[PDB]
Amino acid sequence: CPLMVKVLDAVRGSPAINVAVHVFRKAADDTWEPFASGKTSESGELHGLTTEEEFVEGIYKVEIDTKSYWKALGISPFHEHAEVVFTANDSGPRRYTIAALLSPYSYSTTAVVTN
Amino acid sequence: CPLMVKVLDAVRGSPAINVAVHVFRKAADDTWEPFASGKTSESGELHGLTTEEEFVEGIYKVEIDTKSYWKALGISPFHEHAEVVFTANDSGPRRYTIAALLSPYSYSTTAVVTN
Amino acid sequence: CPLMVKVLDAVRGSPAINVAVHVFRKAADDTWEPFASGKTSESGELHGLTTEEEFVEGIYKVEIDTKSYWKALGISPFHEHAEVVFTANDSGPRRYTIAALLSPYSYSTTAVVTN
Amino acid sequence: CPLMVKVLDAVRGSPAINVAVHVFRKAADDTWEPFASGKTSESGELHGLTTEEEFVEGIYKVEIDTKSYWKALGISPFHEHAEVVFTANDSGPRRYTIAALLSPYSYSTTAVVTN
Ligand SMILES: O=c1c(-c2ccc(O)cc2)coc2cc(O)cc(O)c12
Ligand SMILES: O=c1c(-c2ccc(O)cc2)coc2cc(O)cc(O)c12
Repeated sequence: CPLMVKVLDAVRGSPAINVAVHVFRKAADDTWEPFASGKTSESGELHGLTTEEEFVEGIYKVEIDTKSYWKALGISPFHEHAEVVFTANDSGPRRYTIAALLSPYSYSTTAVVTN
Repeated sequence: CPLMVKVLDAVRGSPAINVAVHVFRKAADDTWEPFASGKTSESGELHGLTTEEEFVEGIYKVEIDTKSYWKALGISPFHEHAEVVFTANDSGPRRYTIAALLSPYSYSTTAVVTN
Repeated sequence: CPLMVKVLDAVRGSPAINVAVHVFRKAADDTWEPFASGKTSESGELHGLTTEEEFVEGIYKVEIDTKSYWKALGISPFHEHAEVVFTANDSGPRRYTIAALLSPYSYSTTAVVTN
Repeated sequence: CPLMVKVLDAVRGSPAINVAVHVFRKAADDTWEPFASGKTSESGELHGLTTEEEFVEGIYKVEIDTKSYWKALGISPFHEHAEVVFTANDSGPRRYTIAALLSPYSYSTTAVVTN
């Protein structure tokens, strides 16, 4: 698992469950092309998006459908989604955890990069 | 003024109005002594807590009554308050803005230090 | 003004000065069209992006060039930028403050919506 | 494990390792009495602070020594520490994760409450 996504809910104090997540990689004509997707589990985690072989250096976008999440809970949200855009670099072996903390009118995102 | 507190509500996307704020200063005997207090305004800001003459070097505590805020909106929050503890003016007089962003189960705090 | 952007540096405890900000609006053909741009001031604020006449209903994107900011301070950051995407003015004209708090491997964004 | 603490570093994009954490419970004379402590592991986590039998309803404080952490990395910090103060309540079976995201001049904390 070179890439994992974890989503938390700051209103309820819980994992954010069944949140749709899409991953894109930047193409040479500088358009975004779909790469991987899924929904967060009961622990708010999304595992198995990609493999070591496929996850090469490049520019990636992780888009989290926060609007549909808040809509399901009956709470008015501000953002259309949360986008996280980064360059993946080989130095040594790497694992990426993209964590997002969600509120209706705010979100925070951090990258935890290990190995 | 040397010390200002600004509080935001991450659920409503608004200033957090009428929030109680209590400031304490550490004495020589290592106890917390009452220093200043007030309520946030319509803009979520609290000005005029202290003066340049009064705000000497020391360790200060700013305690924001987040629990009473959430409860008056019908929400039972996780935290009792948001507490910020810091050493002030140790390389000379500065101006401090203490900002807090509030959610029922989470908060962030930042300091902007100038001059 | 209808739209203001404020950027803070969580490492230095200061406004984030000279930060590039680009605003886009979604067209009928679903592409992003350039709307407005500017640089944050000494206070980390960007005022005067648009007017009440120009800032109609739609989906907007605010892209903050966080990478160039960190690089000029000698830090190689994780994210390419901080991107905020939202529907504006759909229940009538409002005033929007978009705040971003920056760290090399993390950022938070909040909206304060009034009037 | 009814109570776990997890600490992240927003400057380096990593677990915050070897951070001292102290837990207190509020006594009837309203003084803070030490309860449990330890240091975060290589994954930034602190497990085994207490047991189901000992962790009764009450008011608790978790104090994270953020200042010593930043000092070890050679970076000037603002806060003396991060304090998280909450009421533990029995409803159904509960697990508490107190997560903290650290920057030199800012911190965020969230509670993830499960089972
Ligand atoms: O710090 C903030 C924040 C802010 C943003 C993100 C956070 O995590 C915390 C506070 C929001 O609006 C402001 C508005 C201000 O006028 C001054 C500020 O310092 C802030
Ligand atoms: O809460 C977080 C955060 C996190 C993210 C943003 C914040 O503002 C605060 C914490 C990051 O990684 C985690 C990773 C975890 O396994 C559990 C968590 O609760 C978190």
